[PDB]
Amino acid sequence: AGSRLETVGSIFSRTRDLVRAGVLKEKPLWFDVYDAFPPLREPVFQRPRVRYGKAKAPIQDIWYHEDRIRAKFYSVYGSGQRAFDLFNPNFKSTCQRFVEKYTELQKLGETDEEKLFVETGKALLAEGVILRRVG
Amino acid sequence: TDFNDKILNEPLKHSDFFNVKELFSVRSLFDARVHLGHKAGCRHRFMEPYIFGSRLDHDIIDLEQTATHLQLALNFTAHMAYRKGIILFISRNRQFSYLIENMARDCGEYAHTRYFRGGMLTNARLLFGPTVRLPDLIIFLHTLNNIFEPHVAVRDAAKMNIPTVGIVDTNCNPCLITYPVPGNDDSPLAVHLYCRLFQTAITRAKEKRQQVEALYRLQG
Amino acid sequence: VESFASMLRHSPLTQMGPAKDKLVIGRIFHIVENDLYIDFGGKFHCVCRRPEVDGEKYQKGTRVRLRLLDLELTSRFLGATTDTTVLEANAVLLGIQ
Amino acid sequence: NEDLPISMENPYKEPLKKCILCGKH
Amino acid sequence: GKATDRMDAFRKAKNRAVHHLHYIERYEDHTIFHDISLRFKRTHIKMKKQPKGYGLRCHRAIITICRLIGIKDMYAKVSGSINMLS
Amino acid sequence: PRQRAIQWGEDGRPFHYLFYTGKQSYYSLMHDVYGMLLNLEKHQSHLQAKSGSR
Ligand SMILES: [Zn+2]
Ligand SMILES: [Zn+2]
Repeated sequence: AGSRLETVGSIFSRTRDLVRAGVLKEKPLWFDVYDAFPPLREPVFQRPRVRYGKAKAPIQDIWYHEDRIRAKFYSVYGSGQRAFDLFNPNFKSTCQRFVEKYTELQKLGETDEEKLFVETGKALLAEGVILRRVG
Repeated sequence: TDFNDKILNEPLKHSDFFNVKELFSVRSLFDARVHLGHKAGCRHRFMEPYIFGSRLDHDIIDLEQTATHLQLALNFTAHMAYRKGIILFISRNRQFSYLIENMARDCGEYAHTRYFRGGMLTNARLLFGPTVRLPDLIIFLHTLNNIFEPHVAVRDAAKMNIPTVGIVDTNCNPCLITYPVPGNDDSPLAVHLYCRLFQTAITRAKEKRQQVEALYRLQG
Repeated sequence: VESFASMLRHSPLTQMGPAKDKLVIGRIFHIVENDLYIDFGGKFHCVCRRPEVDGEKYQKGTRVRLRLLDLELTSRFLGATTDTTVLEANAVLLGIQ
Repeated sequence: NEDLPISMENPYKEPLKKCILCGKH
Repeated sequence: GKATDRMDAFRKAKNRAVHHLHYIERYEDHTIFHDISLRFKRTHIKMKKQPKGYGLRCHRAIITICRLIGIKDMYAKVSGSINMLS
Repeated sequence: PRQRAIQWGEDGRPFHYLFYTGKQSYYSLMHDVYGMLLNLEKHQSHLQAKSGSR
């Protein structure tokens, strides 16, 4: 329609300068819709680069103590007899029940992790669910 | 006619005239598998402040700024179709090419999930005829096609001064998109959400046009 | 009062932990008279061929069992700035339900 | 509120495989 | 532009130039704002700021394009390679 | 020869849904036959669950 230079920058400033000039005697409708509700970042053209040297990605990860608890559970026992149902948003599997029992027993006041682990194991064994572990 | 232009600029003063806040929920976006992403090696460069964190080499797209940029994009596409706009769904993907084309036919829109040739929207003077009204809005539900390369329609849109509201994931180039929003676009149950939200936006833009046609028709 | 961290802290994908030898249930959504595309959940889905036993039993909407390996499963090459994505999970099938 | 991600030791890491004669002379 | 005949090449150049336009901000429509010292390939171009009481001590093509834009008072300096397109 | 009719009016909106893609009738027929194929697949699935010319 107007200027065909997309490598300069955003289209808003280019259209504004083109209308302000005098060659295009027509105010676009999308321009009005844009200036009526401005977003948060102008769509400027930035040439991508490649990281080198000590430049890394400043993106932190997500870890908690429940991850370590589940790791220890999988290292000791393994996979449970119940199948994970990803269709249910609030699906309480064996690992979730195990970590909930672990944290509700830790909220009491003990310092030894092996005692808490064996207590949670005996509790889940005497409750009703029988985890068919390996020999 | 000044009355025809004054009635169109009236809802622009409202921060949310179409009321696009109750269309989604903070909990509904979690059940639709939106915060999911690819691995850590396929992550694009321009995709760092849009990721909350990683979960075993799996980036998690934060839904805080996602819903912020989503409402600014739905409101932009609402006023376009309200003033007799033309949208176009350009998403070259061989998985949901049937659902996208039917939603534009039931609502009277335009879709394009086929192969993109060359002189379509750019060389429209020697292909479709003399003067052809180019679409002033292109919706990119799937920016990357079936070859993992930025499509040419987003590059030619900024050439002819045409905005583009696309759905960028984590391996695209959200630079020429005027209204980007980080979100997954590869899950089966997720793409059905964005395709339905765009359908509800038509039911509040062109169907709501009749509410203002009776105000000007009282005089003649 | 619900924020963002509490939504994914109790998410099943964060409760399962690693995706290595995990019993997961899936459904069937599309059959190409040869493959059984199992959609157990997540971003991608699993793929598997028709077994010799119970061929007619597995139809559209059959709940089976999977071992659940890598969700995306990608790997970079020699002279490649980025790695490709196969959009497949490939999990070993166990039994019925 | 207190559910923020904490960068710790990164679990889910099994002991690396050693040689068949590393523990012997 | 690039063609075989002179008139056809001129027509193609005009048709390709009428679609490629830019915009340059000017101070009082005679001289640019601040001084810029940039380079392109092997063409080191450098210009300064001159008031209304000054001529045009720039290159022939530079003076031509600045008159086409609207610049009437400017002093530039080029060094290195002597290329038109660059 | 059969002249190509005009698909756009005074407003500028084309009369066909799949017009901004070069081929319109061919892609419409492709969409129709794909819809017929998926309808036949659904009918075959329902039947399995509820058990000269050129
Ligand atoms: Zn894509
Ligand atoms: Zn050794």
